[PDB]
Formats: sequence, C-alpha cells, structure tokens
Amino acid sequence: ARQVTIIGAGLAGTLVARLLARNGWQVNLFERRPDPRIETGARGRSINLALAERGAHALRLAGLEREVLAEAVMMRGRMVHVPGTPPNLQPYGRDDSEVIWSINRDRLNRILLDGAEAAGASIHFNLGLDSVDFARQRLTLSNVSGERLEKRFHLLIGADGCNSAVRQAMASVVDLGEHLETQPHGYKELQITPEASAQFNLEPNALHIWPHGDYMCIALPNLDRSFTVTLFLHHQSPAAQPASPSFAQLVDGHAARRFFQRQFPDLSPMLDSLEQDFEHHPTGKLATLRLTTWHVGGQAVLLGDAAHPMVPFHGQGMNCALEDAVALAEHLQSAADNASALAAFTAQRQPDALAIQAMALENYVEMSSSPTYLLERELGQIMAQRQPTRFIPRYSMVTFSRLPYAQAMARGQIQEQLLKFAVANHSDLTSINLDAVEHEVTRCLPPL
Ligand SMILES: Cc1cc2nc3c(=O)[nH]c(=O)nc-3n(C[C@H](O)[C@H](O)[C@H](O)COP(=O)(O)OP(=O)(O)OC[C@H]3O[C@@H](n4cnc5c(N)ncnc54)[C@H](O)[C@@H]3O)c2cc1C
Ligand SMILES: C[C@@H](Oc1cc2onc(CCC(=O)O)c2cc1Cl)c1ccccn1
Repeated sequence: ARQVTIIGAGLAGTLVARLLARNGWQVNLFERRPDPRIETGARGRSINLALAERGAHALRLAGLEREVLAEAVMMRGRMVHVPGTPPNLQPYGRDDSEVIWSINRDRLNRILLDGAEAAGASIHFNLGLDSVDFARQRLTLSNVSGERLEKRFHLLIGADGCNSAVRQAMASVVDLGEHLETQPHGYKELQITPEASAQFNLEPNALHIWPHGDYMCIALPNLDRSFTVTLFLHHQSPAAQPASPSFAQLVDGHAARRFFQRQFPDLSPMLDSLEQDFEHHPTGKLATLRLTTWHVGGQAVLLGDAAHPMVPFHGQGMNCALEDAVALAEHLQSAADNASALAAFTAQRQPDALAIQAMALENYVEMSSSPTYLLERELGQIMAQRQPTRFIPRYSMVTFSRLPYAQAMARGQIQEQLLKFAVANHSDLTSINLDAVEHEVTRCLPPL
C-alpha cells in the first residue's frame, strides 16, 4: 500500500485523507490543534461558511454530502440591506436546486474527521509541523510546549492552510516564485442571537449584506436562527482619505458601537454583544498569494489555502479547496508515480486557482456598492431566458456548476463585454435589438 503523510486536518486535508484511505493508501494526518470532537468545557464561537456546488460535489463523491447538508441552512439568495428601503431578496438561482448552504465550520470538521477515520486514516492531533528535511525524508513536529517528534515520510501533502508550514519548508529547497498581494480590509466577527434575529424578522434562508462602499457587513445563518455577522473594514485609513473609517479608528467596543449606530443603523440593534465581540474577537487578515510552484518533485505538494490563499468575497476558498482534494486524490491514485501525479495535479489546478483568485477580488464591488448596470442586468436576464445553455451569469457558473474556474471567467468576460457593448449609447431596452445581441450570444458562447 502507498503511504502518505498529510499536514493539516482542515477541509482539504481531511477530504483527501478519506479519498486516499478508502483507496487503500496508508494515511497519517497531523494536525496542530486539539481534536474538536473531544468535548471540553471551553466556550466556542460559531463561524459559518457558504458551501456551494463545487464543495458539495466533492463531499458527494466522498459519501459525506447528506450528513453535511442535514446540518446546513439553505441560502436562497442575497438579502441587501440599505436604510430606507425594505430588505431586497435577490435569488441566487432559477429555483431551490440553485442555492448555497450555510454550514457551521466545527460541525463540518467533525463530519470530515469522522469520515477520514471511517475510511482508515490515522489522525494525530496537537502536533504542528515545524520543519522538513527533504533530502533525509524526515520531518519535525511539535506540540504547543515545543516537545519535538521526528517522523520519516514518503509523500507529504501540505493541507495546512494559508500560513502553511509545508509551503515555508518547500520555499527552502525550491524557489516557489511567491507573489503576496495584501488586501486592505480586516474582518471582525459579531453575533446575532436567535431572539434578536426573530425580533427584527431577519430572513434565515438568505445571505445578508449591508453594503457601505469601502466597508460592509454580511451575515450567515445558523440552524438555531443565530447569525454570524462579519464586518469587512480597512485596517488603516489611507493617506488620501485620513478621515475614512478603519479598525485603527475603533479604539474599543464603545467606538465600534457608535460606528455601527451611525453607519449600520438597522443592524446595530440586532448586535447585543457588539462591544464584547469587538474587543474579544481578533481582527482577521485577508490576502491573495500566488505561487509559481506547488510541488517538490514527487515528495511534497500543496493544496487548498496552503497553495492559493484568496480573498473571501466569492465564498469559494473552501469550495476550491475541496475541489482540489478530489483532483489531488484522483491524480495520486491513477498516476505512473507520485512525481507525475503532482506535476499533473499542479498543471491542472493552477490556471483555475488563478481564475478564482481574480474573480474573488472582483466580487467585492458586486457586494459592497447603479444606473447603466441595471440595464445590463435586464439584458442579461433576457439573454439567459432565450439561451439558458449559453448565457449563464458568472456567479451561477462559479457557484452552481463545476465548469473549470478559468472557463467560467473566460465565458463571464465574453458575457460582460457583450452586455457592456450592447447597452452603450442606449437609454433603455426598447432601443436595443434583442435578436442581434442573441446572435452574438450564439456566435461567441458555445452551449454547455
Ligand atoms: C471565518 C471564515 C469564513 C469563511 N467562509 C467561507 C465561505 O463562506 N465559503 C468558502 O468557500 N470559504 C470560506 N472561507 C475560506 C475557507 O475556510 C478556506 O479557504 C478553507 O478552510 C481552506 O481549506 P484548507 O483545508 O486548505 O485549510 P484549513 O481549512 O484552514 O485547514 C488547515 C489546517 O491545517 C492546520 N495547520 C496549520 N498549520 C499547521 C502546522 N504547522 N502543522 C499542522 N497543522 C497545521 C490548521 O489548524 C487547520 O486544521 C472562510 C474562511 C474564514 C477564515
Ligand atoms: C463568510 C465569509 O465571507 C463570505 C462568504 C460568502 O459566500 N458567498 C459569498 C458571495 C455572496 C454574494 O455575492 O452575494 C460570500 C462572500 C463573503 Cl465575504 C468569510 C468571512 C470571513 C473570512 C472569510 N470568509
């Protein structure tokens, strides 16, 4: 049986552990954190993720989708909150088959850990990867106290997240050609209780957005009607705009409350623990990191956040990481040797990771912001009605299909260009020749 060592019992690492172990690989998975399945008396907090078709299909192939969905809240559409107007529900898709699912991260990781173990993988917690000796094929792990443990390895999978230790170790034996693009927004998680969401009639089956230009809030629902709110706000005010809101200006919870009361007046009343959440929850960091190289011969490979940290605005990080896990297990299982598998996996996935990284950056403006854009959207709806297999909104291609991200981006660009051109020099839809636009759709967009 082929042997593999996986670092990181997160989303991609646990999925790939299950896929390989059920194919008879000898799998050992090392995780820095304790096993979350071991109940303690610690007070934990709910972070929610939006599971979409790419992630759901990966779970489906693994035989875990039913279990995960049983614990997920359907989000039918985007509920946009702008003071003055009642919340506007913009359905994500054609019907309830085209929805996204809000899942609690802890519940998902419990299911995935159980799944990896049921397939035969051995999971070792409280062991953080410290270093790798590629030449000697040994690695060093340690617990939080720094007590070291050395292990031999044959194949090393870096599923160890955005601050990957495997990536740092590889960066010493190969030039990874890393390009880090910092993102100016930090984030803070805040809570809405089940009583508060019910009192303020907050729709449970939707993803909520409070757009505010350079900053915004979103909220994702839980099974118990609580919501996790995420505030996206610049860490610092830029030199050009010194008065502009930023985390630096919010010196404490009381400052955060005043900011919410002024800028998010319909949200502030739902945030009962705003002060406490602001002071006790750490401000998160966002970034895009692109690597030229994801593997070292047949010895080691990166996937998920370890390979391609991306900004969160498309809700695709987990979806992409689970899609990577399936691809890596497929390549490893069927290749002539590990070196061939890792090279083929990297070649296949790299263009798609670049595409989703670019599309995720572009989705911020779609969420946080129109005049001409409404006419484009109106024309886009007609094109999608006349040619549903050709004109598929980019959001639908990324979220509800398994089309390679690079292809979703390329088709989205053709669609965006056609709409922009077709609406230019037009006041309304009555002056636009719908058949000429449709002819360009059938000419430029092959049916899917
Ligand atoms: C709050 C939040 C909400 C998000 N919401 C969404 C969403 O709505 N939709 C979406 O698709 N994506 C979302 N994402 C992104 C998504 O969570 C990540 O893209 C995804 O978890 C990446 O999976 P991974 O397996 O590559 O990394 P992770 O799931 O982060 O797993 C990495 C694992 O490696 C472990 N580890 C780290 N360093 C070491 C080490 N040295 N040794 C051993 N173990 C180590 C970590 O403890 C962890 O268990 C969200 C991210 C955050 C932070
Ligand atoms: C909750 C998650 O943020 C998002 C999840 C998401 O799912 N789907 C979307 C797109 C929704 C749309 O266009 O209508 C989306 C956006 C974000 Cl910011 C998050 C929090 C903090 C750190 C990283 N990730």
